[PDB]
Amino acid sequence: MTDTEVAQITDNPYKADFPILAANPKVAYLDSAATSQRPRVVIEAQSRFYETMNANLYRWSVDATAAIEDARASIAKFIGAVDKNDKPESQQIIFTRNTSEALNLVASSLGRYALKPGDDVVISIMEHHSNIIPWQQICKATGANLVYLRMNSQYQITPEEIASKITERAKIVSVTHVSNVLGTRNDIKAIAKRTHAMGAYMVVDAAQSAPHILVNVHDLDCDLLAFSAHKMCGPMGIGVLWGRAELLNAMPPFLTGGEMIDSVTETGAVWAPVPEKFEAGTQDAAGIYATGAAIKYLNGLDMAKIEKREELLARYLVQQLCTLDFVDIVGSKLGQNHVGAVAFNVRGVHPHDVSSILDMNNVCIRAGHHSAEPLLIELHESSTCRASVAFYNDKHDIDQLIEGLNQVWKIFG
Amino acid sequence: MTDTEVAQITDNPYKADFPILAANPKVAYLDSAATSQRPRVVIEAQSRFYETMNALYRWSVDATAAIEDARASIAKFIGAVDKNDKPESQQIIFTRNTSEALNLVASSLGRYALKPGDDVVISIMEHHSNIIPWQQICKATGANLVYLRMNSQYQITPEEIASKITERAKIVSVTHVSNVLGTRNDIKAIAKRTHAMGAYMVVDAAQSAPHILVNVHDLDCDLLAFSAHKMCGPMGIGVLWGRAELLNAMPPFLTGGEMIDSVTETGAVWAPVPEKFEAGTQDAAGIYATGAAIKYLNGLDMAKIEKREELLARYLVQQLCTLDFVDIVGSKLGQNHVGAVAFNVRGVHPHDVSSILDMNNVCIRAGHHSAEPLLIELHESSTCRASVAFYNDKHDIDQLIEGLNQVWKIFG
Ligand SMILES: *Cc1c(COP(=O)(O)O)cnc(C)c1O
Ligand SMILES: *Cc1c(COP(=O)(O)O)cnc(C)c1O
Repeated sequence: MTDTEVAQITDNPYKADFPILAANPKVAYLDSAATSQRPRVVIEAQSRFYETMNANLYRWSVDATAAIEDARASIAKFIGAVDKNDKPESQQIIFTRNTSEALNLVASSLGRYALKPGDDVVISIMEHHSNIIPWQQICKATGANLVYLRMNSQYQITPEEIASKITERAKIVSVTHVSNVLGTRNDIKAIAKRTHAMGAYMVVDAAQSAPHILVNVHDLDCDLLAFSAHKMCGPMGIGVLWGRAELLNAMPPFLTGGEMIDSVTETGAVWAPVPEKFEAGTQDAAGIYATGAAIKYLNGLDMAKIEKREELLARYLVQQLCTLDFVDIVGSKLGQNHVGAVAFNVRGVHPHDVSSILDMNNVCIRAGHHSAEPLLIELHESSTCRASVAFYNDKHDIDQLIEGLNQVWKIFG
Repeated sequence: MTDTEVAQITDNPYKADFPILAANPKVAYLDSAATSQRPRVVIEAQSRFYETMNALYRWSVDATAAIEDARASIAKFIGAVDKNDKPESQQIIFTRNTSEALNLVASSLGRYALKPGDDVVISIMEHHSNIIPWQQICKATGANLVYLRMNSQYQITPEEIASKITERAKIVSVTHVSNVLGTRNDIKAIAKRTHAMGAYMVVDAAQSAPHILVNVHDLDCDLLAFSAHKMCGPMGIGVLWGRAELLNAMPPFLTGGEMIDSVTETGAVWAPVPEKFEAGTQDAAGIYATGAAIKYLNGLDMAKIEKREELLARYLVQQLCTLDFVDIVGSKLGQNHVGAVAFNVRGVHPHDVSSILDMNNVCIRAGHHSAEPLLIELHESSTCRASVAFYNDKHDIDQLIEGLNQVWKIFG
């Protein structure tokens, strides 16, 4: 890393936007892969909704409706879901609680729609649990087979592995865009091309890519894409599912009840149009509003500027972890091959000990399986530490982790 | 109504706790049956969580402790306490809303208990979220969807209860309070017949939890669901309570992270209840603010809240009855309304009534109120609905009555 690159991450022009970070200047929060800290403008936007337009034809409900629709449009534009006139395709944005529910919705609705016995559902060994178990469940129910894309020695899914596992039997392919443990960026567009050539649907878990890299559903050629707002400076409780307009109309509803209907009788019901077809009951309008505020915040900061800073932070994190001979990185030792997350272990020390000591030094990391236990079994690991970076981190935060790990070794080495 | 009762609802010792009402003194919000307004302390608790403990490090331990305190508060609020009065926090499951909890129950309890030929019994009063999940699970299991009907006084009689809940019944799911009629159903009595038939009792408490005392042990229900946003909590938080043995027997609903104990490539071992039913990152801040709403409601005393809202409902029905051009959809006795009063201005579409009322800063709901099978039973296509909460007052209701006269002047 050059003198200038290190200088760029020594400066921190973003940390002050976050009240919890400004109020706790000694704390080095390196667990953004789990959830983000909240920008002040996102917190006040949620409180502002509840104070000024809280409603579920009167004026408050009309404003709340307009605030929701503007948030759908902002989210659609953020992931490139725009029509030929750049008009955002807001009606292809479906709100959930998190990525987990969106993937449950997809596996249930798309699985019932498309899966026949003998079909193949292809996922990767890097998948988060929420992109595994809904497929275990629906495969057993439809008679379909669950197929796994494996990695090579460099934690990558090769084109040969893509063509070897995605065969004619494939009906659904659901792959994470970025691994929440390895930080590998998977070639989603290339996987989609093979997936479509075999007549299958492409689902993308973008929970770890939406906060860090450019997401464009049209350039990615995916049929469905899901992510969580709380991982990109939005509030908790809001997940997003984008869907190809024709596919969402064919897909059957997931949750049923109020607000997803057009009419109901004692014995049947007629479904509402998309996206209302997939949103049952009272939605979190304030959380949706605050998510739109998060998009406007990220837009104003420039995602290209965010990505550039987060590549440098990731490289500095991997580079500085590599100077500790008692640290084994779980993944690539090349920082540029890490988006966000860097998994590692202090040799012979359980991650629970590493994390407990690091918190005594005001360092927040994640320890355990990281909801990717099949991946860890593949790599012969019971548990790992995981440090993750966001644009509001800086060089000092990483140095504080490195100094904290020397204190871990001094105690457990 | 006595002279003191009118003076009681004339004074309003609560609405100043709600920033949107204090900032808009001219607005008469009578749509609390759709959603509550937020007390200041509930809004600040949500902001406070994100500013102070948003997350084995300190912030995560604090957020874990804050979430568990909220479960305990919610369980004690609905009387879910053990034999030592300790709240049964592990029987509280968080959803987005009542709708998702009812979808969870219908899917998980239906798969666990429904056999072909079994009866699922609901009532004609049900909200759509307590209808369609039963339509769906019945079509899949070969069960029958049976309806408890009303008498001429909008009540479910003991005779109808015994007639419809028969030996073939496996699941009974009835609303505690109608979101259109305001009728309070005898949930304890329905559960008695339900359990004698060897069936499970499910309660939609979305319209009762904010108004009347809910005690899961006195109601004898097996599962109960409600929404926090209808009881001064934030949106996005729903609550499902269940008997501990029943929640263990019930299969998971959503699957994925956080609800497991271990995972392999081909299978998974589930976490214990309630984590078994909570997949992925939960809305910890909304959970925290929901506990703050419980603390706020506890400080006001439900017995005081119910007593005030009973007076407001009586005044609303009494005043609506003074208009010859208003037809109440439901009982004409105000004490038979919990919260909600549905009505129609003769010959005027509810959309017209609501448009004019908004010009007069009156907020009501117009349409089907997500209870279309009920309106079809009552030969209505659409109605207005005004609803009362403790932070309403006599002025709000009078403003509605005056606005209704402006409606008749324009469309009568
Ligand atoms: C509002 C309502 C529901 C649904 O509540 P949501 O929060 O919208 O899911 C269920 N039952 C009754 C009686 C209701 O009034
Ligand atoms: C965090 C994560 C999920 C689950 O996200 P939730 O918001 O907790 O539902 C899914 N996939 C990946 C890659 C993740 O990192």
